[PDB]
Amino acid sequence: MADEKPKEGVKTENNDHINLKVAGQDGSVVQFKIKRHTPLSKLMKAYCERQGLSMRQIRFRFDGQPINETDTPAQLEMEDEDTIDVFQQQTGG
Repeated sequence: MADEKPKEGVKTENNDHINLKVAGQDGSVVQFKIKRHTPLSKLMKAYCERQGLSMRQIRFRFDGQPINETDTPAQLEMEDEDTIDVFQQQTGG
């Protein structure tokens, strides 16, 4: 899936995508890489696949505020190698 290959002349700031982490309520954390313009949809699924749980049964919050899969890591301008808190709330079902 590393089919991203620009013939650009990047010299000063060689950056593209950043690393993120998701801490689960179980005390485990996953380390992954996501692009700035890449939707959290893949993020939520990535962690879900790793931990072996349902994304519909969990929630993601960052910096005190909640984030939906429809948001991007650039939308709130998070830092590289930052972490997101995950909690699994079964309420009413």
